[PDB]
Amino acid sequence: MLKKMIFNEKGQRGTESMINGNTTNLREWNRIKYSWASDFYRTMLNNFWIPEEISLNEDIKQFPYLTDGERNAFDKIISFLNFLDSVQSENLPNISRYITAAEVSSLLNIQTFQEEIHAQSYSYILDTVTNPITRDKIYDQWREDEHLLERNKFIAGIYEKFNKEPEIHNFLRAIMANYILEGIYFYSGFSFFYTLARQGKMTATSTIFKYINRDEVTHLVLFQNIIKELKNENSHIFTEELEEEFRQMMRMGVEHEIQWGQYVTNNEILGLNDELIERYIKYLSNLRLVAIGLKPLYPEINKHPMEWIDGFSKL
Amino acid sequence: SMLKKMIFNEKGQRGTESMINGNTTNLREWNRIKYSWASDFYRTMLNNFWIPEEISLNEDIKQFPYLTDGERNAFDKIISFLNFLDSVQSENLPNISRYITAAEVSSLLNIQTFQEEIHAQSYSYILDTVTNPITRDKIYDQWREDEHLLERNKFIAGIYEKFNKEPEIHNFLRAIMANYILEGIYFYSGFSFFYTLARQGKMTATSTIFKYINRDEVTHLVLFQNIIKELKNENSHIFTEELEEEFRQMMRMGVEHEIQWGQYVTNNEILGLNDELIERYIKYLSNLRLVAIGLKPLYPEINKHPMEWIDGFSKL
Ligand SMILES: [Fe+3]
Ligand SMILES: [Fe+3]
Ligand SMILES: [Fe+3]
Ligand SMILES: [Fe+3]
Repeated sequence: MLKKMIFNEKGQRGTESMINGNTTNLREWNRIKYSWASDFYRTMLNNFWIPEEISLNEDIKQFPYLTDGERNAFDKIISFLNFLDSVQSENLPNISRYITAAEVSSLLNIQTFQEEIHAQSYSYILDTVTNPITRDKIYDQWREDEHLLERNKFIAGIYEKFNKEPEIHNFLRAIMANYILEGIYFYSGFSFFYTLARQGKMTATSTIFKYINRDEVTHLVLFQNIIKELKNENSHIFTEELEEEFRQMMRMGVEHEIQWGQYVTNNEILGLNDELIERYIKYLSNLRLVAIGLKPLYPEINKHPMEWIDGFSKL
Repeated sequence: SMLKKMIFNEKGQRGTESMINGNTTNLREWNRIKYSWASDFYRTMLNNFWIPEEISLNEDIKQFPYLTDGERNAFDKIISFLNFLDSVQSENLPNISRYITAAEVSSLLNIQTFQEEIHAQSYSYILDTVTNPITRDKIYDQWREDEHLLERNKFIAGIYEKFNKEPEIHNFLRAIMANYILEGIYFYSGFSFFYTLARQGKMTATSTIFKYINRDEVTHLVLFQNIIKELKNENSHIFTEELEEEFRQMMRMGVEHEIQWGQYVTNNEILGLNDELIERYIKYLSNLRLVAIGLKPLYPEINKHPMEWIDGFSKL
């Protein structure tokens, strides 16, 4: 696979295909192929927010009173989410460079900016509610927790395979990895912060995560639609065995997130337990797979186990 | 012979070591940064956020059909050129950014890239609102019709593409200087056209959009000024006497190109602009730009601002 030119004077007008298309790379929003890119552009700019405009005065008073189990989950989760948002910052540009639909490149560039904002919001949280030494030991949790380090190497390793060897399948699994990250790893993290805010603790950082959650919904639909155009335009490489690979990347990611959520809560967070964490992640994976036309892994789990989250998460 | 950074580098150190070639993890940790000026730039950039479609063009819709042939000739060529500029900025910035080893600087370049996408869209919004689809597409395609416009485009894209395909440190620095020129010279020339129209009462809301773009451009300028200053300090063996002179010459040719383009599209038919005033304005700007990165001016004999009214006019 080779990367685009900066400007291709031999390109044709408009957008021809998602990948491998003969494009100029010019931004011409009234000459686009995918209808849907126009309404995502609009929705994404209207969702703009600045983390520092959200006051944390009451969370400053509550942070010293979290139990040691609640602090244990907070530190390891917020450090992991900061890792996710930073590898997205670095890899999204990587993916956009082979995408030949300028209107899609534009949306990934908006997405990249939004990730930077997310990562910054964690710096704002940690620097405001605690002192510098505690802030730095939360940032460095991966240096002292063997389990967290190996999640980082695993997730970064999929993206890194395409960074060093740009082949179609590698690109293709890289796209799926993004999707899994967006729709599974982050939604687990959100439910922790909503469950503490539901009990009255750290209310304001939970507000910040509802803004992050709102952006994440657009990131999910962006990749959902990216996968389906790619299948529509390359149906010979979307074989029965390639689609099974995606299902299995997803199973493997489910398992990791479940094992991870149980490890940092350690039956010391009131309102979550190991069984509820298991059925929530599996249920979410059923929704994510059908949205891209794949059969669910857990056909027996059809009811939402934590229905209160969807009303709570909205602004 | 530069080398691309990893997605995540487990063996990196905490904080930022250098601009390029540093042992970084790529993690975003805003309270552990080396370039303290990065913080304020983040803040400023975010507070400058705007949405092009929120500015009404209702007055420009009625005025567009009564522009002179000479005004339309200039309007069509300039806005198609500026759309090319922002488009290549949107494509090239991430290529530069991926070699930068200071995460706090990479954050800023990503914000820049996002702002460039908004700029390019602004242009779609103007053209789709003030005229009909067939005229709109003709303005988009003006580079397919006008050989001068095409060669300019190839020239500008070629500097970036020589790094894109050959990642070496000299190609990298020449590309950085190219960016600086693009933003501090080519764009400033385009702005003076739309302000000159609006000063006469024509296309006033189009000019309001360009003030927002101008505002963002100032921040992009200062960003590149600081990136260059730090690269000089940390790579002094590469920044020879001779390479600084090659930067001065890059600016010379950019100045020459922009004057001849400004003169070509206006053709002495835009009231309030003339060939000598365009000459003097571009040269005056290059003196400021070169000074700002510690280099001697090319045109020291042009010391007073030849179009002073622009500074107050461009403000919001
Ligand atoms: Fe995010
Ligand atoms: Fe995201
Ligand atoms: Fe711009
Ligand atoms: Fe710019």
